[PDB]
Amino acid sequence: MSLATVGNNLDSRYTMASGIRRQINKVFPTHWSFMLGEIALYSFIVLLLTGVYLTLFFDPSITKVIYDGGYLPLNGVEMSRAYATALDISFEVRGGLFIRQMHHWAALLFVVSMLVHMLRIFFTGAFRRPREANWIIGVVLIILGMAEGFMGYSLPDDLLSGVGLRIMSAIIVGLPIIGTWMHWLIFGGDFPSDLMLDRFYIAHVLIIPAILLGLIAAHLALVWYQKHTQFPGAGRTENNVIGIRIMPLFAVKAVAFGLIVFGFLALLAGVTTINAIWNLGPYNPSQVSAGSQPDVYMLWTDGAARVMPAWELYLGNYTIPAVFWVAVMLGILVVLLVTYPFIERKFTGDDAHHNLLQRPRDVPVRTSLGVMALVFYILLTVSGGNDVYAMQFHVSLNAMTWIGRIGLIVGPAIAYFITYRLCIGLQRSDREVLEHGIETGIIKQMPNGAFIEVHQPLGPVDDHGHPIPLPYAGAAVPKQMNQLGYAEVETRGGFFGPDPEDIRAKAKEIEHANHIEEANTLRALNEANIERDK
Amino acid sequence: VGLRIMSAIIVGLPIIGTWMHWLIFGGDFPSDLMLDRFYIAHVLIIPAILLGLI
Amino acid sequence: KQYTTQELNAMSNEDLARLGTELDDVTIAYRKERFPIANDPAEKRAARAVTFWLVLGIIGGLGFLATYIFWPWEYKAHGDEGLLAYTLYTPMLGITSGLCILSLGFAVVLYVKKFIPEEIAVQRRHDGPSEEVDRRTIVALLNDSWQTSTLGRRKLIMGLAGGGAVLAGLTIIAPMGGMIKNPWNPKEGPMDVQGDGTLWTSGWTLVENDVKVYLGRDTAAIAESHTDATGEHWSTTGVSRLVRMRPEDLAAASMETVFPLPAEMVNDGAEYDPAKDVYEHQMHSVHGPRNAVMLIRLRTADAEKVIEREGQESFHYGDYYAYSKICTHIGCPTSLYEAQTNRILCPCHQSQFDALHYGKPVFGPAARALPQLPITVDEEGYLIAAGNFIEPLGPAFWERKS
Amino acid sequence: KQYTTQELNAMSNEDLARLGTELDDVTIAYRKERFPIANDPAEKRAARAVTFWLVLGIIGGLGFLATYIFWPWEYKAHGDEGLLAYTLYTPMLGITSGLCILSLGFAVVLYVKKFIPEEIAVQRRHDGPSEEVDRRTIVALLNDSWQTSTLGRRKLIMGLAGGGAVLAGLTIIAPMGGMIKNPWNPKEGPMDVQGDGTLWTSGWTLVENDVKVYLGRDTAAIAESHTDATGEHWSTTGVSRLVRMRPEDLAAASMETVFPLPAEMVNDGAEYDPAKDVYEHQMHSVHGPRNAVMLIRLRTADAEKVIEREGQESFHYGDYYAYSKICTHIGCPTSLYEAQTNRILCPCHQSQFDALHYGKPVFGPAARALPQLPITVDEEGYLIAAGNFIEPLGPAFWERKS
Ligand code: HEM
Ligand code: HEM
Ligand code: FES
Ligand code: FES
Repeated sequence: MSLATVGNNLDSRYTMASGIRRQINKVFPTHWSFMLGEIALYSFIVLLLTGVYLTLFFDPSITKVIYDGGYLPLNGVEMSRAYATALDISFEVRGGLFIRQMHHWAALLFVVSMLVHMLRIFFTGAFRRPREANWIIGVVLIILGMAEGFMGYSLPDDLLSGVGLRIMSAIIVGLPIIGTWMHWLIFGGDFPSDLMLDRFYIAHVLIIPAILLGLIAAHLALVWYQKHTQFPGAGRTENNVIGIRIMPLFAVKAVAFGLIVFGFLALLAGVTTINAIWNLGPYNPSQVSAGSQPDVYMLWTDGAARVMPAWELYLGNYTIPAVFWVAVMLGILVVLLVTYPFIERKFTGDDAHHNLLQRPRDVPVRTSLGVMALVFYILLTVSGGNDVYAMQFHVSLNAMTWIGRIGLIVGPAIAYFITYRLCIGLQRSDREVLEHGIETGIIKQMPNGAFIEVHQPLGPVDDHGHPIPLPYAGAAVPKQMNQLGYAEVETRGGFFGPDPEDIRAKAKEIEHANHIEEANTLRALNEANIERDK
Repeated sequence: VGLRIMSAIIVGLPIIGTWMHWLIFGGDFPSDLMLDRFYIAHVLIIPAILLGLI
Repeated sequence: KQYTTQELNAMSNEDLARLGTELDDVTIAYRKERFPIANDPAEKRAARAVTFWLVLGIIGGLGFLATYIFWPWEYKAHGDEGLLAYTLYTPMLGITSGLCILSLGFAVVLYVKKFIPEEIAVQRRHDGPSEEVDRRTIVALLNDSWQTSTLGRRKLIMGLAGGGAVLAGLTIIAPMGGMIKNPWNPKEGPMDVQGDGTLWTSGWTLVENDVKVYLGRDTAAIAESHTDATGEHWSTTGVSRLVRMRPEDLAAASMETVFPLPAEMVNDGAEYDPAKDVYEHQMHSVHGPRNAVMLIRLRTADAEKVIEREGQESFHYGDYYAYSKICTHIGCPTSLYEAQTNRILCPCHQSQFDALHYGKPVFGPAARALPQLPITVDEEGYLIAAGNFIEPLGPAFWERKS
Repeated sequence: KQYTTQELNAMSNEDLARLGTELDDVTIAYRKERFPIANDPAEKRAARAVTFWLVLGIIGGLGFLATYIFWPWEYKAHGDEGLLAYTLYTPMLGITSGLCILSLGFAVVLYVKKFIPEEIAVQRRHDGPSEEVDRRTIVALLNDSWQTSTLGRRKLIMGLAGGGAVLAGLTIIAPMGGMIKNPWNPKEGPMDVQGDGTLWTSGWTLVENDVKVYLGRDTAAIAESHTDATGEHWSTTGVSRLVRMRPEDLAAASMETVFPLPAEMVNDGAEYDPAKDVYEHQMHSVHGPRNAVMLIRLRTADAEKVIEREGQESFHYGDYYAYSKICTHIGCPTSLYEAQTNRILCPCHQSQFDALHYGKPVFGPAARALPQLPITVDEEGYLIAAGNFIEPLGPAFWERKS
């Protein structure tokens, strides 16, 4: 076939035969955690493309028009050109509503996917040496992704977006030397300003996407260069990777998971409404709603402003407003996240070149601090959303603010305590299995009447008839007998009937032969590791 | 006037000229969505492609 | 090592695959076919399972194209027939779009699961500190370039060139000073119904012994359409959004947001000219950032227990008080006037201002009382601003005294 | 090969540089210091030559910062004092900015020229067809993956999956059909002074037995400012850009561009109301793409030798002819009426239309005559369009007959 001619013509010119061989043969581990990041990547792809489709219709201008579009309930209402063009996307373009909702849902999925991916990186310990650079890059990404998404939903100039813009401007003006100067620099004047929405539009469609794309490219390139970490397991060492090659069996799975995420987004974009701007009306600074919170990924920085106890300083001709302290708090919160691996180094007392991951149970301090930060962030989030929470679940609004205040101290401590003790209990169960074997659950009575539970050893048994303890290795310990194969089906066939018996027996024989062959190869690989380590 | 020339050349193509013009400009020339499509084409699309190809 | 072509011509394809994997330090320590048996029914079952999702994806995508093209999609009001189709257009097309892509993904996942072999590929790492040769000669080359170039002996050239470098950076950065603006300039106009830009001013500043400014209520009037042989066009020539108000229009325990309405831009009442277009300026006054004020009429029983602020003694006009609607924390409109508790509430971060204790905060992030507007009735019986705010309204900034 | 650390610890730095270069197949076949002599004056000369441009760049960059910050930069009219500074602001700052960066570049060029050694580095290439092993095992791996995966035996799965792939592409592409619009819809309005969107219509289409449409001349009126205690704002309530015209306003051999002016949007003459804002619609009629027409008054001597087009016999009104101003080639305004040669000329690509031979082209890319507008005086003595264009004006499109 002419495919060989194409390949020949390519390689005779570019000599890629050595390199692409090395690329296709790279090995990637197959844990389920290790494609959370791919979700964020796929969401970013969708964010790009749907965004580019929205720009052929959106007009980022704060100057007014008397609306005369397809949405009849606002004919004659004087509105910003931004809001009018967003409405024309929603109503006058075939399927523009579908697209706009997909863009928004993709933004939410993108941010939460980054959050969960970062949680995996934090708990499993993958940020450690040499990979802390990917942490410093990645934290910047999850900051900018929020910064972008915020100004992304600020653009339509509806009533719910402009209040968040008002909040941002009023926070900037309050800074204790340069606030007025920084505000006049950013907005080009007092708020609302003529040049405001175009600066934010270009910041949203060109600048921050360009930076995110560059940083994501560098991130993935670094992950590819220094190969992926892995969990401890049979035959795994600090100096090797066990998994599947990037093709055929991994690239197709990446394509398939891309398809799944893509289609999931296209479903939820048509089936759930998001940001129904047409019933919010255009922005004017005199109007506000009871539930006027920012997007979900910004609710934490709303909740901070809700829980600060109004401490304000007056110094003669000057004043530090009460909102400077939430800026300090949120900055400290961001600094701690940004610089984490080094404050981990200074107290952990090690600088080793780790390539194997820690199970979160085996590192109770870090996982306890992670759950502590999770409850802190969640209390900030729900305090941001407490207006809705109190309205729906009928808890007094003052009680919600005080729950946020006192909880941001107390609840983290309770989280740390419970998380630490639970982790210790988990690893105690692991040791109990490794030194006594699995508890099958089969209870038998001896002739003496003693009730005994037969335990099924994993390692060899002493001549007294009891297991010899194994050393814990960091790999997961099986805790039941269905996880050793002992509940697998003996019958073969589909629904409504069996396979013929000859096929049945031969298939089961081949299955068991493979099951012992893979055990043998992993066992020999582990023994080779022992020999090669001395 | 150059924009007028471009639109009038597009409309003259011997099957799809009117359709291609209405696609590109969103209607008859001058159109409300014209300058924003060209703005985003100028600041984002073609710079992105030129940067990638370079 | 260094394989000749003869041996490669004598080498089998699976052996060549082994050689290719081994050349990159990857060993396929396990690889087994999914269906070894020839007449195995399980292969038929797997093929059926994959093809089911494939045909589901085919019909899903065809259904998408049909729904996108043919399904009614234009807006329908509440009372219109065919509202059902319009309110299912986006949901139906998205449902089937997602079904198409999701089922194609499911089909590919099942194909890789049931058909492609299992694999355990092991690859060695080459990371950590570099080999001692490369990392010692790379410092040799760099030092050699730095010293065969004689910069390190020449201090004056280096200093002047560093000066030129910082100068180049600074001049590349000074056009970035086009954005820098002085916040305290009056933006080159006498004064507007939105002030002069600076944070010290608002619309009500026009009452600084210059202009008569009524308290204008918002009528929320839209533009009005007019159509004839020339075509449909919208007109604001006969309407006015802001309107004056007499003191008998509020009842006790009532609220209304009022805006500054200079006497020049009033087109209501006995003066109503049907052909005077004042709508643009009135709307331009509504959209001022810092000029919406809550006018509150209290009960007599509650007006007894008011505490006046030092210097704001005579601002009220009987039952009527007039506070600024802009919150003193971050500047959201406060706007939640509890009629019995008499607490003005801000929905953004739950500040509570006691309307009876001169608008002093009682809960939430706010630290400072709402400024108060003096008001009085005019010669004709409408309500007017009897003065300017004595205190800078809005959020606090660094140079704001107190 | 495979150097131990002991030898590298015994190896000299220049030898290490040689080893590093050789490890990448690059040989420095020539490298000589620029100034071997110790007390050489040439080194002093080179240092002076570099430092001269460096100080020039320093003063250039300082001059840029001074000019950017302190030089007057705001607009000055023709009669204003200080016009010189404003008209030198950008030139002065750019002059010194370019001097700064250019002199820094010159300094670096001279430094590399006179100080850094000369070099002749030779490097071998590794390109062209790949080595026979790599390129034979890379086809082994690919074929092995393709055949251990069993796609090539399964035709039905491949066909259905290719169907699903094209279906996924098509549904990812159908929202791109939001842009597609039918060019021949009337854009949902009765009719405007700009037509109904379609290329078959213009403003003058309103004369299709519906509306009285005058030939309106452009007065080029700006909006008028008005300032008082409320502030300066611009008004168009008392002005009108389009104005009617009597037949005695042109002289012989004269031209004027006229636009469609429906009777409803006229605010001139005896009907002039100082408080009727018609400016927006009139300007909305001026900016119609295809409704500017050249009204030409000829000499009597030249009106004798006119050739009328079949069907356009009675369109003129005496000396007055009225052609469409939009060129029939690509649609630039023609607008260059030669008063003696009587050739209407288009500046874009030099089409020439004979105004006497019913506007037929005589030179340039144009192939088709300018359409003609029938005109007649009304009851009051102004000029009105007595009908609609019988021929589609503007550039030709595919479905335009002739
Ligand atoms: C849009 C943002 C991001 C994208 C697209 C992305 C993508 C990826 C992908 C695909 C991987 C490999 C597969 C996997 O680990 O699941 C990965 C690994 C990694 N990510 Fe991210 N990520 C993002 C954000 C972050 C964040 C927020 C952090 C941490 C603060 C981070 C730190 C890391 C590190 C350290 C690794 C390598 C860990 C290892 O090798 O085991 N990344 N990233
Ligand atoms: C090529 C990059 C992008 C482009 C061109 C783009 C374009 C746009 C445009 C024009 C709008 C406003 C128009 C509308 O409301 O439909 C918008 C809104 C929005 N953008 Fe983007 N965007 C891009 C990337 C992103 C990213 C990376 C995120 C998230 C981190 C994001 C999140 C949002 C959100 C949440 C909205 C509001 C949607 C709505 O209110 O309907 N966008 N985008
Ligand atoms: S804006 Fe009012 S409490 Fe914050
Ligand atoms: S536009 Fe008139 S000659 Fe081309």
